[PDB]
This record gives sequence, C-alpha cells and structure tokens, in this order.
Amino acid sequence: KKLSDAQVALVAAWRKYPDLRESLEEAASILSLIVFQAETLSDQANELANYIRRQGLEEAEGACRNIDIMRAKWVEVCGEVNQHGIRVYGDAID
Amino acid sequence: EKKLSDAQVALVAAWRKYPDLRESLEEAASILSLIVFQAETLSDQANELANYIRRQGLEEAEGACRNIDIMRAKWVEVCGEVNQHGIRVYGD
Repeated sequence: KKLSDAQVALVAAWRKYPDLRESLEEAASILSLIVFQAETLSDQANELANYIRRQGLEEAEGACRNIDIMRAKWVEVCGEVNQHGIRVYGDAID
Repeated sequence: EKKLSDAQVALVAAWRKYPDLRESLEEAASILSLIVFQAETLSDQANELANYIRRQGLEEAEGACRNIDIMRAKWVEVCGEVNQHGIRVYGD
C-alpha cells in the first residue's frame, strides 16, 4: 500500500528475470514521472489554498480543507521528499 | 511517448510471461492505479479552486491558475483522460 512497495516489486522482477529489465525500468520511469507531476501540481494547489486563506476568502475554505486532506492521504501512500532529496515516510518525515 | 498505459501493460506482460510474479506486480499495478486516482482527485479539486478564483475575477492568483491548467494538460499527455463512458483515452 506504499509507493515504495511498488518500486521494490519492479526491481525484484528484473533481478529475478533480467529479460524484464528494459521494459520494467521503463515502467518505473513512468511511475516516477507520474509521482513527480502529481507532487508538482499538489504543491501548486497548496500554494493556491494558502493564498485563499491569507486573503480571508472563507467561501473557499471547504475546498482548502479538502486539499489538506488529499495531501495528507498522498503522503501516507507516497511519503515526502526531505531537504536532502530523499523520499521518507511516517515519523521519518517530522 | 511516455504513457501510463505503457507502464500498465509492462506489468501485465511480466506476470503473463512469469506467473510467479503476478502477486507482487499486480499489487504494484494496484498502487500505480491508486496513485493516479488520488492525483486526479486532487487535480480536479485544484481545478475547481481555480474556477472559483476566476469567477471572482481575482487577478492576484491568475498566474497560479494558469500553472494549474499547464500541469493538468501535461498530466493528460502522460496519463490520458477518462471519457464519459469510463474509458481512459490518450490524445490523438
């Protein structure tokens, strides 16, 4: 149920069967790209929600709470990249 | 060129060819699916927030809104778009 489980399964695959490497490293590359684009948009959405709240635009606060909730759910599945460029999960996040 | 559907069938072809892989790689496929769905849920929410901003005519955040549009369009290049009949379809 974590992004890391998926990463490890791909690698385990072409470790065990090397003929799958080119293909599965391709799949890993796409999963990596998808996670990156998602986190890019999520950060932008978070910045938009900060704008809303800082401006006192309470009419949109529900959608902002939704965004908060969606980000927290995402981090559970995918963790968070720390200051050193390392993706970490749970209490390792702080 | 880099497409979600490409990733998804790479997994299926793998366990097709080596059934001992099905448990782990189908789990992997399920996680990739869940990631796409969660991202698309947030994206749609972000879109409606930009929609609200633009209906208020708030120019201060128009830049962020146009960034959202740019990101949603790049996403559809990779992951396609679900049409009204539930079929994920990729730009032609």
